[PDB]
Amino acid sequence: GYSDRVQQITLGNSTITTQEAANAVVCYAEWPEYLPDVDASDVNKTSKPDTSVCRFYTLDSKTWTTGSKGWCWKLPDALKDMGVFGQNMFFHSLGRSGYTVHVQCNATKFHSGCLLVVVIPEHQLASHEGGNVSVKYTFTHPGERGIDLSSANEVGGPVKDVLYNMNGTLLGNLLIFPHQFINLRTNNTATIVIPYINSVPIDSMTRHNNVSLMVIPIAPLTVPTGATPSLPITVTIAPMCTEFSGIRSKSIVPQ
Amino acid sequence: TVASISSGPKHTQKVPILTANETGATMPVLPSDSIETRTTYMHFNGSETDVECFLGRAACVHVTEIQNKDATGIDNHREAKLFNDWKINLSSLVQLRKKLELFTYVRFDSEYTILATASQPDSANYSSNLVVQAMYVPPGAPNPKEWDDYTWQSASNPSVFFKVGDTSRFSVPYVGLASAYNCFYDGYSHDDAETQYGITVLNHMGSMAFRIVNEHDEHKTLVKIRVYHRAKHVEAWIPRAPRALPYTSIGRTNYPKNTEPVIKKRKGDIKSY
Amino acid sequence: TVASISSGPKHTQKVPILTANETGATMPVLPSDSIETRTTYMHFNGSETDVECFLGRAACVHVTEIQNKDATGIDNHREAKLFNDWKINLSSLVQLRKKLELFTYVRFDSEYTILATASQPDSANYSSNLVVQAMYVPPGAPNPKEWDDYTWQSASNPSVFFKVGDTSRFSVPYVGLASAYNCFYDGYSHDDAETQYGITVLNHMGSMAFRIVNEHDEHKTLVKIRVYHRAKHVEAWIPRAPRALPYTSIGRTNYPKNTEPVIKKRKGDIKSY
Amino acid sequence: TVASISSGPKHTQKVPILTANETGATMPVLPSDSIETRTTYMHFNGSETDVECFLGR
Amino acid sequence: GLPTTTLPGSGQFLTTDDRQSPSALPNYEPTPRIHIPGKVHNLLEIIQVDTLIPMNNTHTKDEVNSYLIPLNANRQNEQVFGTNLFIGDGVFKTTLLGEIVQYYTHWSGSLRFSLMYTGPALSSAKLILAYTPPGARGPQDRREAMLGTHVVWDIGLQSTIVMTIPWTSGVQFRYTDPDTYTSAGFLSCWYQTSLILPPETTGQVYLLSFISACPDFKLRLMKDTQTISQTVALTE
Amino acid sequence: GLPTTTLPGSGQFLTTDDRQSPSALPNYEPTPRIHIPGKVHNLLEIIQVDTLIPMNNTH
Amino acid sequence: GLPTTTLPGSGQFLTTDDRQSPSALPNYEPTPRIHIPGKVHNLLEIIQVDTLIPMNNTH
Amino acid sequence: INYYKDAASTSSAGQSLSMDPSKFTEPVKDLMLKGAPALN
Amino acid sequence: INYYKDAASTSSAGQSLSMDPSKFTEPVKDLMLKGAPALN
Amino acid sequence: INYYKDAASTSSAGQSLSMDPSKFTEPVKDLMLKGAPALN
Ligand SMILES: Cc1cc(CCCCCCCOc2ccc(C3=N[C@H](C)CO3)cc2)on1
Ligand SMILES: Cc1cc(CCCCCCCOc2ccc(C3=N[C@H](C)CO3)cc2)on1
Repeated sequence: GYSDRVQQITLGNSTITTQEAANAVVCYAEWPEYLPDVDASDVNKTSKPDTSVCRFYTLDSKTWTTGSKGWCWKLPDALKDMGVFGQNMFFHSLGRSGYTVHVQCNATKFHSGCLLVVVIPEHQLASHEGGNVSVKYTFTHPGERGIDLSSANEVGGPVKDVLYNMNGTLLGNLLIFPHQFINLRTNNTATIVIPYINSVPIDSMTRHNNVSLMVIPIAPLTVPTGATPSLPITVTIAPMCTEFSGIRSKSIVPQ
Repeated sequence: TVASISSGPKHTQKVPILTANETGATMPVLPSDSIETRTTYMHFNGSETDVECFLGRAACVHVTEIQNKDATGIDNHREAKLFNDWKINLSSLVQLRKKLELFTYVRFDSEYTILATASQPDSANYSSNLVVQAMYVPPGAPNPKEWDDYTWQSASNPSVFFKVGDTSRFSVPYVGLASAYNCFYDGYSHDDAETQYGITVLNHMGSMAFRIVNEHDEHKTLVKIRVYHRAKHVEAWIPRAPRALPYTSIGRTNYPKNTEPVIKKRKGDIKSY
Repeated sequence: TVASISSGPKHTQKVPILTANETGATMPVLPSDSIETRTTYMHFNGSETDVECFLGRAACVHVTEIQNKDATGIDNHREAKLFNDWKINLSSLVQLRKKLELFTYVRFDSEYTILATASQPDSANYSSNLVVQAMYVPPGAPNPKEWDDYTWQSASNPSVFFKVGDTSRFSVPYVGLASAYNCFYDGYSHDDAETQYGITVLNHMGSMAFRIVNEHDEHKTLVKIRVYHRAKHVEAWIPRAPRALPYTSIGRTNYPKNTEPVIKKRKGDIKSY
Repeated sequence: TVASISSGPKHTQKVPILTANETGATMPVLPSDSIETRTTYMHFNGSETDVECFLGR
Repeated sequence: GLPTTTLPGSGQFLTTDDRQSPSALPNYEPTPRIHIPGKVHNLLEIIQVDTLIPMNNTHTKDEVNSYLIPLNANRQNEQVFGTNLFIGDGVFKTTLLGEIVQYYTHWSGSLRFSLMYTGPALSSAKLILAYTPPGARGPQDRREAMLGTHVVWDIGLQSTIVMTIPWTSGVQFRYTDPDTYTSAGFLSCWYQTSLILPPETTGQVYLLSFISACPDFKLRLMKDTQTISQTVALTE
Repeated sequence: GLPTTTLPGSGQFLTTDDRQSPSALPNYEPTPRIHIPGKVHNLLEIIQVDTLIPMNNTH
Repeated sequence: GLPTTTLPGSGQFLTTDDRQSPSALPNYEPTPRIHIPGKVHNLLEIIQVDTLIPMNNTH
Repeated sequence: INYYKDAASTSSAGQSLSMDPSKFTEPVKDLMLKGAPALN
Repeated sequence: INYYKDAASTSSAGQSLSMDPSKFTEPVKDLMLKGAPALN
Repeated sequence: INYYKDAASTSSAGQSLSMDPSKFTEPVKDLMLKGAPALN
């Protein structure tokens, strides 16, 4: 009586149940694991807070309306302030982590709409100015708020044009990245497990984000007659196999 | 190898063509799941689509130019193209760039070919024979200042001398600092509020300097350098969506404003053929 | 091997020389069936009549020309021969063409040799040394527009750079879409009422582009390109009647009107020697 | 080859980090004598610092 | 001294040749490789992942909406969409498949075309997808369409339908740049019965459509893509 | 570096010589051969089929 | 005479290449080596000897 | 025959002949069998 | 010795030494023996 | 393969792979053990 459909994920002191899942994706078919010695470089023993950092943090909720263009969060940024995960983050020189991402959106059998939930490794954004204008730090570190693709261009911020993925590629091809759809008629959640993907064994958690999670409405939300025209979307994310190394004074970052 | 097996009528409870794309999978459906097929063999291996093959041919990565002329009274050799620099990078000419950016991280050895041809746009009695000297100036090593500085001694820095009209060829191991080169980097060099964003901060490998070894003749000679790059021993990770809009800058993803629609509009209906 | 066996007088009921040609056969009759012969050996193998040998020597297949000159103010490089195209094909120069069309389908690898020589028809101080760059532009790949377009980067398209006066040589595998190249094709590309008939519709392989890499000197230089083609690994099917009338077009069988009698008229009688 | 071995807390009478430089020696002290380390390998031979290489271009 | 003769081609530079060269950095030791998920070995590996087709190409500036094929409730017998199968051009051209095919001159193989339905769960519909092999015109009505490769799709719990365009061809390779002789057919879709919405519901519903290549597929003779060009070298 | 000497004829192009060359299309896979009746191997095979002689050349 | 083809790079001088050359002094006999204390093999050997740092740079 | 000492100086590599699209085409956590229902 | 990797790059092929004119000179359905009458 | 007769004409030497800093880092007459007191 197991269905692909019902699932339970327990991680730390927190549990999620979905009764309307559509399997789960594990990026590149690899599950998060700690850093092996053969791959290690820094000689420091690392710190593995385990259950105090590897639990589920639910970010603040978004509201899908007929005019929504899509939202974008960066990792580990989105979690920069969650509990002890965040403290560890500002206090060590280097850290490394994988995540379980669970995006939630329920409706009824009269609604229609379909969101794309995708994880993009190394999502370098484009400046809407063109040329070689850079995208300032603050703009690519929105924190739990994430970036709202239907917000206005700002100065020093990225471009927010959806048919171009914020980088000069077409929305249609985002499907080459680990992703899952939430089609109100099928699905009510999306779950993706992200292994740590980098060109170095461990890195800085503040100067470099290693994935952007993106939720994009593709088939517009259509509510039943005289229904309220909107649904909330909630994102809950859990660091998994986290390791921190090179402890010290506590980083100070712009803004 | 069979490309298609033989398959006949079906009346089952087992439907391989109905799936749920919401899952993120592309189910491996074949012609024989939905029509009646006959056996056929592949006769093919997919040899020429190997990434080593795809990135393994020489591509032009840079065209520069230097001239041989009397430096007498020149206050800025660099500025007179008495020599010149190439702030090495592969992202400057777009054909090869779109190919590499199909991947996120890439690792390979480089084979460089350098073709040098001379031009004599204004009245010369003859064509002189010039020797070019291309020198590798890595980060932290003294940049040349005149076309005949102590720098050109290049006692510790590789340098190749070849003749204009000829070609020079040598191969450099993968010089990246990390395990792969980042084709993309969503980071900064530090948490500064105004530091540059992107890959330019990362893909810092120094530069190349070219000069003519010959002193000047009576006429002036323009030498134009073309650098070709071939990846050998390629390794590529994490495929990405191909580049759709035009490029504007080395190392940023930025596209131009008021660009044009990249998807061709139908001449007719959705229903049109 | 015997070329003739010894044979003596015959008075038989078994006549090998009477046959019925209406059957379509050529009965294998020999000297020894009708005269008295002596033994003789062949001393020969027929080596130099092998089709690999017959089609295996280089033949000139194309002569084109490009010039190096100041492109300043040229509105149409292609038109100034600032570069040029060769809509590749083997049917353009007739010596090799008659040889190939002795067969209906032919399959082979090609070895190309390209000789480039320069001419300076009007007053020059000297002969410059130019490098040619021949590029392979296949069907569906961006044709160049100026002599120094992004196209010439040729990041994915083969290209060879050699010096004028020298020769370039490389070999291309059999690139046909079918199992053999059709020397003839009695068809159309589709059932259209006005589509072209013939082989031109079939033998579509794209084209070749040549250009000089050098910028301009003070004089002008004419470079004339000759492409030679040698078939290697030849396979030929279905022999046909040799070409009798002159050719008029690449890819059609058409002969010229009011052509001349191709059979030599006797100077004398049927009875004449 | 290991570049660093794994080493944990220490509370000894055996102090490798106190020396007397007046002796003229450079005592071979390592990260693992004064912090807690994890194993890591060298992955490197020191090929390009050989004097033949240094004076050989 | 051993006697030699040099052949035609000496000194040429062929961008496609593969030979040894002296290393400029003798004895240098590259950084160790660490493990990174996601390694690609063949472009054939990636063109089997499906991506969305902007089938609804009828707009005037690129929009998220050209990915949506609309469906109308209560229409009978009628046609949902049509397209030829020049995978190197037109709708296909910007898709990952289209985009890679363009790096090669010839392609052969089967294509997988699937449609995922996004209408309310309490609605229902039956569509017919038809592949018309080269030689006939794009079908003009379902009767015409239904006589060639087709699948009646019944919209249900299982949200997507995967249609395969089996390789139907005389010649074993076709050109990726659109050629006549070498052309591959048409793909059309019609109401089999009709879309029906539940009460309290209204308007258009959309289908998303994807394209990917079957394991069948072959691509050969690499060349340059018409999809990217430039007028001056970029700088930093 | 192995010592060599080049002989007379170096650099010449003889249309009849038979040597190896680099392939411009590294790794390309040609179309499979299918069977076709009629293969010719030697011109000696075909000159044994008889054909008509315009003997009456007098026109 | 063995057929050859020369590749791109022929005739170049790369200061970092390592090949054989004819000896200008054929048959000459170098002075014997005697023992000398102190041989260095790697620069890695010497950067492990400590030296003083002008830390008080303020002059 | 390598004429040179360093590995970077050798010619192009030789075909992976690796090929495994499943990391890209089927990265699902619970295995999907073709023919069995997608969602149970 | 092939110096190159691809088959197209090898020299000319070597003599068929196949040679069988009968597909062209005697494509008759019922075998004709020289010496026996052509038409029986 | 050496093509030449004299030893000077051969290419560069090959890595010492000798490496022993103790003549430079620990030339002390009585051996010092790390961890034991420097001056007893
Ligand atoms: C003489 C002489 C001259 C030289 C130069 C040696 C080459 C050094 C440069 C190494 C290559 O540097 C790279 C630049 C860019 C990239 C890269 N750009 C893309 C996004 C991806 O990778 C990789 C390597 O050596 N000897
Ligand atoms: C640089 C560079 C330049 C090139 C060109 C490669 C060659 C491609 C063309 C292949 C040969 O094309 C044919 C044209 C005609 C015929 C043919 N004509 C006759 C009727 C029969 O066959 C066969 C092949 O490759 N690299």
